[PDB]
Amino acid sequence: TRTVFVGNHPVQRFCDNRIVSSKYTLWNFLPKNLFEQFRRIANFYFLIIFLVQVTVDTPTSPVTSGLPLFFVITVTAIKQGYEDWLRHRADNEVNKSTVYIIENAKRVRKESEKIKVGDVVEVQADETFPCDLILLSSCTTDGTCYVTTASLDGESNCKTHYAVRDTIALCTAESIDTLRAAIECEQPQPDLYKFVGRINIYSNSLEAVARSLGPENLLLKGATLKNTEKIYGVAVYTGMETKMALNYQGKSQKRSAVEKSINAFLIVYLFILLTKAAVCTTLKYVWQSTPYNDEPWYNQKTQKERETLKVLKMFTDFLSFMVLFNFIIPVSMYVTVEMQKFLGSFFISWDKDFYDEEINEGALVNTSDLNEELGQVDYVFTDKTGTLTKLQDQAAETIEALHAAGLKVWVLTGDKMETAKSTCYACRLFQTNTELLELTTKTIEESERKEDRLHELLIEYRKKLEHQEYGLIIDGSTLSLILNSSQDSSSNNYKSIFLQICMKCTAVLCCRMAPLQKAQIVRMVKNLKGSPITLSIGDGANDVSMILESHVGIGIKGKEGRQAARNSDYSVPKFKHLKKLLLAHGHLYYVRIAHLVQYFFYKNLCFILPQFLYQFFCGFSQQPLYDAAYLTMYNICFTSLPILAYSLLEQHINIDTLTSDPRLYMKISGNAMLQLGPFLYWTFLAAFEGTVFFFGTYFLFQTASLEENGKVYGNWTFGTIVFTVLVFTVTLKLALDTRFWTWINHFVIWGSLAFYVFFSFFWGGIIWPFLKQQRMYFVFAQMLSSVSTWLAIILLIFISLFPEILLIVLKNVR
Amino acid sequence: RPDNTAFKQQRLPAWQPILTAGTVLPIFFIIGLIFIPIGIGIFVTSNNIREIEIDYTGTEPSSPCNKCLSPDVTPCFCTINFTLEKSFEGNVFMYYGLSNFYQNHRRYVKSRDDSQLNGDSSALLNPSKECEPYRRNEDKPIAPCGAIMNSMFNDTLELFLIGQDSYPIPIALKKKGIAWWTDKNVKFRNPPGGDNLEERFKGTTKPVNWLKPVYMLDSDPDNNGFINEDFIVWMRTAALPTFRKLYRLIERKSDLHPTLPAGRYWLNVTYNYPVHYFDGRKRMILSTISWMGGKNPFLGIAYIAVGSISFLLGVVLLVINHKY
Ligand SMILES: CCCCCCCCCCCCCCCCCC(=O)OC[C@H](COP(=O)(O)OC[C@H](N)C(=O)O)OC(=O)CCCCCCCCCCCCCCCCC
Ligand SMILES: *[C@@H]1O[C@H](CO)[C@@H](O)[C@H](O)[C@H]1NC(C)=O
Ligand SMILES: OC[C@H]1OC[C@@H](O)[C@@H](O)[C@@H]1O
Ligand SMILES: [Mg+2]
Repeated sequence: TRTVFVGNHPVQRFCDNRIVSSKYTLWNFLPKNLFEQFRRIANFYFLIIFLVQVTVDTPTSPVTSGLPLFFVITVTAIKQGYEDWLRHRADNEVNKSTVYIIENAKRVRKESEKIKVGDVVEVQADETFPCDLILLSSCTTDGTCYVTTASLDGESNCKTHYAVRDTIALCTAESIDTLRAAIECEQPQPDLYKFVGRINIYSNSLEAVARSLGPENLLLKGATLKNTEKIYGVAVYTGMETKMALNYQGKSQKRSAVEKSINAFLIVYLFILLTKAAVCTTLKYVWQSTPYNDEPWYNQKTQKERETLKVLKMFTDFLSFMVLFNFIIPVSMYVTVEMQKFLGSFFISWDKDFYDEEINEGALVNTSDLNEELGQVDYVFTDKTGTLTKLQDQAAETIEALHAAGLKVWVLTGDKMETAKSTCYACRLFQTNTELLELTTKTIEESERKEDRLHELLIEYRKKLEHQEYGLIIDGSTLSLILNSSQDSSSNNYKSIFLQICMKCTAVLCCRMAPLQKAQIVRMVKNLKGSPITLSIGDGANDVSMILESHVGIGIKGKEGRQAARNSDYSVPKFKHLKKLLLAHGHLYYVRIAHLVQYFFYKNLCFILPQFLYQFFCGFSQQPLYDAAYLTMYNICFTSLPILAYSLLEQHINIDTLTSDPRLYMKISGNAMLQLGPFLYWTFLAAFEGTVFFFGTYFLFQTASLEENGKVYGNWTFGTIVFTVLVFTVTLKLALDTRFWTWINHFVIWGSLAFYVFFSFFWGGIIWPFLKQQRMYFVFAQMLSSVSTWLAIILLIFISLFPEILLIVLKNVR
Repeated sequence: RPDNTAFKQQRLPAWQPILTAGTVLPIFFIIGLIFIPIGIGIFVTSNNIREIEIDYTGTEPSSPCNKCLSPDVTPCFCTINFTLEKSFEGNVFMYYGLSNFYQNHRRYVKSRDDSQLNGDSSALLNPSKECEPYRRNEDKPIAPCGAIMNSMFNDTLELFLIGQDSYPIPIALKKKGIAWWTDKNVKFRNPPGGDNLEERFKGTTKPVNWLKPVYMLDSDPDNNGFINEDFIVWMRTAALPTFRKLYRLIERKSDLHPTLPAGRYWLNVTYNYPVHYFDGRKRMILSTISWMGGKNPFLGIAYIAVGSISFLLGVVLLVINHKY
């Protein structure tokens, strides 16, 4: 029970009036961001491979793993810290606002963040309240003001609050100074409808007048003040304690369904890498078991390397293959997954189909980390008053596209039951011939009578019936019996029976739903038998708890307030703009990053397979097949652009034919591209190709001469014939998967094949003084000086693209 | 907004190719039609090439070159008779091969000083540290440091033709011209300056296993040190455990007579290089070449097995998609 003083003067333990819609502060950014970075199995593996390389002495330097790691972690930290600095500016244009105050017989004008509990604020018509005021007087007599909390509890009507009879006659800011009162309130609670306080205005001689307060006097925060000149409140709750800010649930870490697949792919490539490094060490020491298979008198060991303990070289030999095959687990796919996530979130801001003339602004992007999971939603938990409403422009022809695409639209509101049921009847969510299963408080006026009907309409009424035949209707009173009272009775769990009628009905409508009961519905559905990607598109301050609880929460830039367009991930200034955000922007955003992660493991398993098969023809001595300038340039220079320019400006279904046709959305639904069927085709097509690059060059090198002058090649011409077949095969495997050939896909696909052929002809061809090796001097200009090496490179590029081509003739018919 | 450009609105003009099944059937046929005439053109070429490889590593009690698998007095000697039933027509190329010899070994491939073999005045005296074991002896820096240069192949293979008389006529082998033009005239250079090569190597020593220093490899000022063909050819690692390295070449005669007339030949070798310690073979290989290289039937039987699996898959996929 806090005691607040009227004029903040006598007749400090309170929070500060401030809004925090961001995640990181300035102190807990690194401790909190890094932890979010190491949820990726590749940032953890490469921090262990770097920590072992700094405590033991290995033939490799700690810069092979530390340099990439400390670049992926500072690239995804400048974007996560910049995208969250903009959320520090959205709250800056609201906290640093203007709100006047009767400080000392003078109408001071502080900011909306410098208000302290116990100072007489004043609000003007149409001005929302900055904090939880307590009406002390209204301009007019009768001490009554009209407030509309259409954003706090979905109710659109005008509520009428009362003043304090002891101060109805106080105005002009000069009498408010002669007011000595003590307000004993209740500690801030989220009930939103209860309140208990006391006022004990102290007169000069003696006055114990105690006009007890109530919910009729408290003027909440976020409720507009309509039809009144001005008022004179006395702040009591001051932000983060206001009843509006106690119904926020708390930010969490949102990661799409593709960021969870990159970790299921990184766990089968962590066993493909510990089986390579372990099959090459189990064999490297049965091979060396012969006395003349190590130290064969033509290469002898140094005195140092001869004394090393054999039990420590079995470990540094293993750890030396992992570092040789560690390209299999790409950490250059995180520098491209974030460069594409940041530069692709601009197509939602730049879209002109999201521009609202009468508010003069378009879509928003609060986070780019979920672009790819807009095209993967299964449930959409909308709001009624303000977002669906008289219906809006196309809030009924948009619910027909969300039902044709296979989505399930639930209307979670906070208004009346039937009044809401009407505006969902109106929106054509409950058609005329749709058997309504009403679980409201109008049919369940008991505690046990619910069970007598819960299974009376599922075990015998719903399954024994289809789509439009039945639709549900619930409340906030009844839904508390199914949730709270049903956490003990587990013989036949209510929540189990109930949660079967919801996944069997066309659409559901929940009325009188508190701000923290729309987050329990979004949580019940997030757990049932899978991981249904849930969306939540609201517009007020009661839809901020179901927007922080869904997989991707949209927010509407409405008129009431922007409390949901700040705690959301995106923000369209209309509900009808959701058909183009999911159907046309989530279908492209997903198919672009689902093909960038399929092609980033393929890309690198064709690279390191021809280098693991070499160890059988070397002495298992972990000798790289390729040059050293070719290993590092592959993932960054030779193969990095063609896939970037694809994941950014490639539309495999025209963007004008997936907005109209809404059934192409269920083609990709369920993580179609990153499943186990498409994964076993990119992994087996990369072990079939990586085996054709090597064993197609191993059979070509049985000639004793590959040119007309009878000259022999070394091991660096063997490695650039397997690297030239490799670059043309992984670059022409994307030129075959491309359906949108912009002028930027013509310049990076043929400009990356004309750069490997120009860099090679240039890197080799000069005696570089700064190098200590000069081993690739003319390995490329001579490799291409033989006719048998051309006919052999154009036959291994076709034997490798035969699967990808035969699949185009079979899969592309019927 | 006023940013409704073709790029920002995702409406850049594109190509959008529809790779259907009805315009890919003429592919499997245009391929199988230009791969069978190739696989057949480069498969008869790989057959007209004449080649003979005689093994002389001993390891056999009835092997002429077995009397010095472990000789008491060096140098050894051994003659081996082969028979050319069909004379060699063009200019032939004499090789030498080695099995179980891992020149592509991490601890071996990296055992050279590429800046020292390039005429660097400073590297000649203080060689690198990668050629460590063979980097210094007698407190002096080995001139060709490393293992790749210390284990140079040093057998002396000579050929003779047993003419109509019992006396054999030795065929002339051409030594110079067997190393990449680039890595002999550019990449392999002698030390910086001097008149005679015996000086440029002052503070250097000869490799441990060699008999004569690098400035006495050959009596040809352009084939003497660091540019010796036999040396430049050995220093190019093999990429596999069984390799061939060009040794000599037998220019074709100005007349029309063959380069190696059919008959009985003598291959008398000075057995110096021990290759049995590690179960390695050692052979000689004569051969003629063609635009394609040597005798390898992989490209021949690979262009037909890929140009004739298409011509078929192009038909089946034209009879199954022909029902409709
Ligand atoms: C110039 C010659 C160099 C010769 C070097 C010879 C000596 C090498 C010694 C080797 C020891 C280590 C040296 C330092 C290593 C640097 C590593 C580095 O900078 O990583 C930066 C990252 C990651 O790289 P990675 O190759 O994917 O390796 C990851 C792997 N897991 C690993 O173990 O390490 O990579 C990325 O961050 C990916 C960036 C993707 C975005 C695309 C950028 C485009 C760049 C420009 C492309 C030009 C293309 C031209 C096109 C022509 C016009 C069309
Ligand atoms: C070739 O080898 C034979 C083996 O009898 C030996 O006389 C000599 O080294 C060579 N013979 C001639 C005639 O040059
Ligand atoms: O037998 C092993 C040989 O090692 C090197 C050689 O120069 C001699 O010192 C010695 O005879
Ligand atoms: Mg609302």
